[PDB]
Amino acid sequence: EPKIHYRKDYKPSGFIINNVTLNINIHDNETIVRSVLDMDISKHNVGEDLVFDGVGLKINEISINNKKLVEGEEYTYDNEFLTIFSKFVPKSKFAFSSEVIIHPETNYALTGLYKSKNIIVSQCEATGFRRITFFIDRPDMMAKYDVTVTADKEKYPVLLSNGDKVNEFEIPGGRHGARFNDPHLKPCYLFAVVAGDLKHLSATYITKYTKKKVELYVFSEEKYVSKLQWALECLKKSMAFDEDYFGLEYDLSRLNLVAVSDFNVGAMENKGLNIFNANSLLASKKNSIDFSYARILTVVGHEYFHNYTGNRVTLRDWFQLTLKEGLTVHRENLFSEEMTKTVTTRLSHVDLLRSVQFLEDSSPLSHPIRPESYVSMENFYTTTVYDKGSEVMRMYLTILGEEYYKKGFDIYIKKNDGNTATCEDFNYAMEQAYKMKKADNSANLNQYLLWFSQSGTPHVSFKYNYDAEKKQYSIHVNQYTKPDENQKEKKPLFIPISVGLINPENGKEMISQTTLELTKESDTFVFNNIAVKPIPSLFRGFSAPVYIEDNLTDEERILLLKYDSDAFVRYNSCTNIYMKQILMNYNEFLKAKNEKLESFNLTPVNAQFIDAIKYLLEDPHADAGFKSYIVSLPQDRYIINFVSNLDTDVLADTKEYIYKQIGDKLNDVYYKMFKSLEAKADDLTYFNDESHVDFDQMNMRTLRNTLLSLLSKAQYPNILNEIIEHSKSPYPSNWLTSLSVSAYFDKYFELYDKTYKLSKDDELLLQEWLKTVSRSDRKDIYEILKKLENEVLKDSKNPNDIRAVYLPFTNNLRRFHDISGKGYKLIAEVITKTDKFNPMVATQLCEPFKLWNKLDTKRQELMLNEMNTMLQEPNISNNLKEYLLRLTNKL
Ligand SMILES: [NH3+][C@H]1CCc2cccc(-c3ccccc3)c2CC1(O)O
Ligand code: NA
Ligand code: NA
Ligand SMILES: [Zn+2]
Repeated sequence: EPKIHYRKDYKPSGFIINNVTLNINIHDNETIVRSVLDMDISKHNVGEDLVFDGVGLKINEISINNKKLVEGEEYTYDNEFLTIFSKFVPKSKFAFSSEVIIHPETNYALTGLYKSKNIIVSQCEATGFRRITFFIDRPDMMAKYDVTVTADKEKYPVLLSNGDKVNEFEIPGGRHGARFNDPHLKPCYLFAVVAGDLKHLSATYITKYTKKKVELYVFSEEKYVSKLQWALECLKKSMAFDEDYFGLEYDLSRLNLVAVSDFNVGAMENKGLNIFNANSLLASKKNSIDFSYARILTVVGHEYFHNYTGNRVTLRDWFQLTLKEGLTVHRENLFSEEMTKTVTTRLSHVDLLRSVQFLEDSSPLSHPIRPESYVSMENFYTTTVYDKGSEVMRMYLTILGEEYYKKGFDIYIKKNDGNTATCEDFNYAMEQAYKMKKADNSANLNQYLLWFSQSGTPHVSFKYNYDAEKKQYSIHVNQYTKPDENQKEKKPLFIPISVGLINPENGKEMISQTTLELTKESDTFVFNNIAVKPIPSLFRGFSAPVYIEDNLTDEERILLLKYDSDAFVRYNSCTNIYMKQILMNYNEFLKAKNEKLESFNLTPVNAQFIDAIKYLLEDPHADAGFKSYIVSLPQDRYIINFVSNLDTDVLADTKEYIYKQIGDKLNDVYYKMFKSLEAKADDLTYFNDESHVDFDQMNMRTLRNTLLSLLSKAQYPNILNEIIEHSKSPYPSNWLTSLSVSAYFDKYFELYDKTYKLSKDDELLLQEWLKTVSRSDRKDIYEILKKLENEVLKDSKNPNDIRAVYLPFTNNLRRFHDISGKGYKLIAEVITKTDKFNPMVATQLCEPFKLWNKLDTKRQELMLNEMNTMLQEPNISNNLKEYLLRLTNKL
């Protein structure tokens, strides 16, 4: 083979597009798109043919400077590229015009212009604008847009495109139109249009410094207008945060957010017209689970922060994607951490990175955050680009500190405003701030660029020495990145290591927290006036995206878990104790399986560790959010990073043993806490207020729901009574948990029907119910999936429905990885079926295959057979074919 684009090959276009004037005329069975491109010849032109991207368009006519061009003689069109022969391309400013027909009403791939229920909506990132009209569809082609939309007024009373609405007009035959002018130069991936019978809430915002009045609108279909308020509040918070932290003010008189039901991704930052998966915009406390609130906060914030990091400064080319995505995720993380004031925001992000992203980075799909090549750029909207990218963007803040970070960021945003940029431009701006901080104009960040170009997760390991006579402590540090298919030689990175030192006798800090800068393969950091042997607190806040090998004893880790100040180090110390136990018991079960032993031993869980868990849980003044992290074992996708040829049944046995060891000691504690937390966790303050969320209270419910799961799996005496009462709670997080945990009881199908009836009248709540069933720990899960298919999912093409039914189930370690391969077969069937109408979502459904080469060799073969069968399917999409060829080491 397919067509591969390479980062090194970037060259500017020989053409310029200065203005785009669109007329989009929507009818029931066709949409007519007329477009005039005011174009010119660039200084790079060498007399080449004029080639436009245009995919699946039906040409009515195309013209240059008022004369229609003729197919064969002056142009060719192959359904992908329109080529105008150079002998017919003007040598100076010219107008290119075209009229094409498209069909949003049958566009089930949700790229370009499409119909979502009764809403017409676009999605153009990355390369979708070419599915609407002809363009040089790449992000360095920046232009100004004048867009007119017309439609039946009864069906489509609300018409939106980017920018100021400059005219509204009636049209004979029951139609109407609206015209928009977007004064900000933009690439075409930021174009959007919406038409629908939309309802809204609105507010007026006044910017902090320029005192500009901004009208804020949030839109949904009529049925769900009551679910729009939290999004509007989140938008106001986002605007204030960008003003307060970054000095950045919104730059149009109006900002619209729109929820649609059918959306391939979370949302999209189209200028002045952000469009969202409804599941990331709409919520209400009676019809959404708790996690919806942080999700909406994240996604609204993310899309708002793109207004500068992506829109006002955009991308030279798609290889720079992390420049807007890593940076915008980092901005949203700062925002969400400040808004929630919990440990959950940061720890949740780290947990996702160290599971999903670390898995990706050790898989055949491993790439640097700035990739070197692609076929379908939609396959590179990855956790690597977004989440490792965000950690790389966060490390600049750790290295520079807040003052100089803000200085460097403002250099970047000012210098590149209204223009494209590259990752090097960001590093240059940060380097200017670095020279200031170090008071050294010879200092540079050249080594830092390796975070953009080098793939793989570094491993950072430690050795310690304490001289009690000298009161001198040394931390010897080593870094190593495993060679991979991107680099045979790996180089040392600039790794910032935020550290403290804890006195094990009293739990107190012994030094001012300090950031060590490891730039060599190894280094020794010495500390004087250390009065007693400390326990080091390493990588506070998770200060670099690495595998941490602390070389601490479990006794030392327990002391950090109890007494350290840093939430991440406490949680990581607990994680490391669990991992040591998991690897040991896994090996014991594995040997017993392989050697067909009739009897054998298992290493018990450390009793002092269990005591420490009890100590933390029983502390009435300790944080409920943190507590939920310590009672759960690490995620399977984290564990797999530390085991080769992983047998998933052996791992399931391992985790069950460990959980039962701890529960045998702590179940009475868990039950007492589950009961004692009820009053505050389930208090109804703010239940009618969609402008305020108590994130601490939410973490109390999370803790209760985590404990209830543990007690239910343990068959704690009479816990079904608590489950049934829990099913009567007003909070969906609780009553959906009651379904999950009832899987271990004969009441499961009673609660299945009860909660279905509570969910079925709200589209998003029903999707949450589907996820709850899909992830239920049921021995009959395969028959339950068939029931969902036949009774609820049916023929839906809504990505939220399909993903809800199948993805949670793929994380069922015992069932999805059944040694028959039946789970691999089931999901591959869904992938192949979905690829015939939505290649992006089909490729998303491939997620469970990413770890194929980490499993035992029998499961490797079963997964490879299904992947190779998918690759043989006629008319497989480029998206899915690229993904599977790369994943199977063919590309
Ligand atoms: N520019 C777009 C591209 C699409 C895309 C793809 C994958 C993930 C995400 C996303 C990340 C965090 C929160 C919400 C959505 C997005 C949204 C986006 O805005 O980055
Ligand atoms: Na439907
Ligand atoms: Na639907
Ligand atoms: Zn983004």
